Amino acid sequence: TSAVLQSGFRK
Amino acid sequence: TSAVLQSG
Amino acid sequence: SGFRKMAFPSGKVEGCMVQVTCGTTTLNGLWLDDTVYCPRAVICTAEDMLNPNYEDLLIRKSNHSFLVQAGNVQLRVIGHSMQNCLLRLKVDTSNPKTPKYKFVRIQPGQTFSVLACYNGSPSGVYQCAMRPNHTIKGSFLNGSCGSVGFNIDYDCVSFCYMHHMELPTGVHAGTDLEGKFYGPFVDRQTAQAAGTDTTITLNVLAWLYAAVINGDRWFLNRFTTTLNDFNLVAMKYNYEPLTQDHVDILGPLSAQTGIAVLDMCAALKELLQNGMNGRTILGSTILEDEFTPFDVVRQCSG
Amino acid sequence: SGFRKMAFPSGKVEGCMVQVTCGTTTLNGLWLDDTVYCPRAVICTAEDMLNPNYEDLLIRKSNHSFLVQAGNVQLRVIGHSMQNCLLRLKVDTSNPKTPKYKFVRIQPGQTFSVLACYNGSPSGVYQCAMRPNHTIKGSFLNGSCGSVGFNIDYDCVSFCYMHHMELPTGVHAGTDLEGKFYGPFVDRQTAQAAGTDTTITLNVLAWLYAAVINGDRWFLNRFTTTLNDFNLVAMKYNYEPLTQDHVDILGPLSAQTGIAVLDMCAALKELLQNGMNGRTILGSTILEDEFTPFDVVRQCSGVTF
Repeated sequence: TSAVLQSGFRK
Repeated sequence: TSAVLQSG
Repeated sequence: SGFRKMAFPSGKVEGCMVQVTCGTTTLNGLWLDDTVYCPRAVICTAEDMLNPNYEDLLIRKSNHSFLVQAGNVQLRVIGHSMQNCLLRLKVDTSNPKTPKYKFVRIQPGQTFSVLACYNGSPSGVYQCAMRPNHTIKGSFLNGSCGSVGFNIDYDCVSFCYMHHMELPTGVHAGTDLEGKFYGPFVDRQTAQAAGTDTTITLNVLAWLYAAVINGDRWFLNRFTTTLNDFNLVAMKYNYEPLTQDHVDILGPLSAQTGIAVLDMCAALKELLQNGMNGRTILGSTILEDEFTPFDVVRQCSG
Repeated sequence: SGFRKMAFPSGKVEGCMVQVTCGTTTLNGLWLDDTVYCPRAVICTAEDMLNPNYEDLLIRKSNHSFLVQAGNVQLRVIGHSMQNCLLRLKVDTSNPKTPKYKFVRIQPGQTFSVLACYNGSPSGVYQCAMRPNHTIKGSFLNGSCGSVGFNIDYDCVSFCYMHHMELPTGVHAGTDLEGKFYGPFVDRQTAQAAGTDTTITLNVLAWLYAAVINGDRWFLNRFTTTLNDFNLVAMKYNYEPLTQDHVDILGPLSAQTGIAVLDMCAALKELLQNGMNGRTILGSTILEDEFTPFDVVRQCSGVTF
């Protein structure tokens, strides 16, 4: 599988 | 064998 | 994996810790606004501890008798009064670092964070649960008297515990911020011991749900069980009996993951009867019970 | 009188956490003096997270591209530069809560306190160790990017970790406060896998000493062993080979208890081949490997900050 950059979302 | 009120 | 015994950020509590001294006895105190809270034990000398008469001991004290300090600054006490096992000392300065707060009495099974302190200075923070027998398995050295247990809902600190002593069984006893003890214990060095402790069943199921939502699913089975049969088993292994109210609480966690509570009970039952035979559940090798349903929901989504 | 996973009080670090937002990408930032540190991943956009050419994405950004918030207030960025996997956003306001601090690159097996954050706001703090495979078994959800790991010395905060991503192992990878990664990981959404992990032998011994220091010493025996003979049993159980240097790190603990390191190993060797036999050490049934010799000292001596 692939890694995940754990950033967020603001809208 | 007894409770200790842990104050300094 | 991806599951840790998380404590709440202690910053807001740190800014309220102070040192309260009376005679030669010293310990921690909570400084909120213009009041300092501390265990009334501070006014007892070694001998007094065997069977103190707090009314008697307090009336012989004046404000001058209390040495409260914030770091290296003497805080002046302009009033004092006793409330159950706590002492409310009035100080002539308001603590600007005072966070939004509440005094709540938690129920056994609930979890909270402890800010271990010594001489009014922070030493470390850890998460723990209020055991069914009202005691707490803490890492409380002595002089930690006055350290507080708390929860943080948004930016509001809910103080729920104030450490008092260590029981001969090795665990710890304390009160809420109103001075009422959690458990049949008293402010006195005497023979004491909490009732029989039990594993917190509600939490273990929340934990197993945490493993499932986190990918782990090996422990599930096709078996079935009724609420009563599950309890008859659980009681054998010293687990708290599970009520309809506990299963309803596990509702959210049930919806998510799509596993019926009774079926999850069917899995735990098998677990209680067959160890894990080399397997680990969410990194652990034992059924963890210091995670409430709320905790789990918070850590896997919040 | 119970050995829990003590974390450092987190007040000092909480006063350095800020939220950083680039367009619709938001994460956590570390605010020290007039600088904010954060993962460069912030200048990433949703469709460009596989092989983002950072140098290029940064070229089309300006100070106005960054929205740095601390509470309700907005911190005006007046400069930006990249350092390895991190961005150094200069702000016009020096952080009033900056604590005395240092940036230090931690080593495998060592521990630190993590302050898990979301939207620039602190949610929880816990203990973890830098695994031998260079990863960390933590608890981070999306948005945790930017969270930092630290230790404390008297008055100094030693920032040693900034979280970046989660591996398919359910494990995590991050950088030091200089942006250099721990391990062979890169901050892109490609297929990367953690190497096989081993038990931190140094820490297990530290733990055993702690057990002894708290009066729980049934496991001790009358013999001693060699590093060779020990390592031989150790590899069976996947333990980190123990070195002479490790032995010296256990020096203080070994002197406080007066139990030679090789003596403790002989006890551990026996503890591995036989097992606890229903018995428990420090109220535990497993052999703990995430307590450094320092943590043991720290918790048993009630060190304050």
